Amino acid sequence: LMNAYENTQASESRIRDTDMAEQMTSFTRYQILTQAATSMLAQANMKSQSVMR
Amino acid sequence: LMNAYENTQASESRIRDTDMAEQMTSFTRYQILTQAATSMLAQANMKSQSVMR
Amino acid sequence: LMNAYENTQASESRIRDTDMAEQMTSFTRYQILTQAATSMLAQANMKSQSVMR
Amino acid sequence: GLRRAEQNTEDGMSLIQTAEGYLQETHEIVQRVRVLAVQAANGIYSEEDRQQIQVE
Repeated sequence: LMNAYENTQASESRIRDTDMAEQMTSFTRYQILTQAATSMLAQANMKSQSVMR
Repeated sequence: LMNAYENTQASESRIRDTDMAEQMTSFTRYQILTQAATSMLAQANMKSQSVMR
Repeated sequence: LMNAYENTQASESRIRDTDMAEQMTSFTRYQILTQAATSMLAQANMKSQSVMR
Repeated sequence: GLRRAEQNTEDGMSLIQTAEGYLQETHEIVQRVRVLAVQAANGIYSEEDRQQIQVE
């Protein structure tokens, strides 16, 4: 029973528990793209005033 | 029988039992490689943050 | 064979294994050049505003 | 291969170790025959006595 307790946990872990190291890889990537969009968002607004003169 | 039992038991353990001197070296070999990639991982998370200018 | 095992294991490490001392400095050099060149690319783009007079 | 061929030698000596282990008692018994043959070849024993040696 102990032998199956470990083996059952190993298979259940591999589908439910996340890979904290890889999950950081895609979290940091998408976090930066938020900054890029917010930066380009401000400059797209500054595009408007080119004809107010 | 005891003499023959000794010889086969000695022959048996040399196939099954592990060598602590040999295995501790290889165990530390991977543990070092575990820290190097993990430490260098944060470099990549900060790799592309510098083109935000 | 154990003596012969010592030679071949060391032989490969002289060809395949990395040199941590060499690469850590070389890692910083390539990062330094990119960080310095990053501002230069920003210098060129802002340069063209001089003709706005 | 060098690591593997050593373990093949590691159990290679094990096979010879067990083979000699059985021959140890084989040597002992033939000596037990040797000592009894000295006793049997005397000139004081009867056929009833000498056959009891043949029993062993």
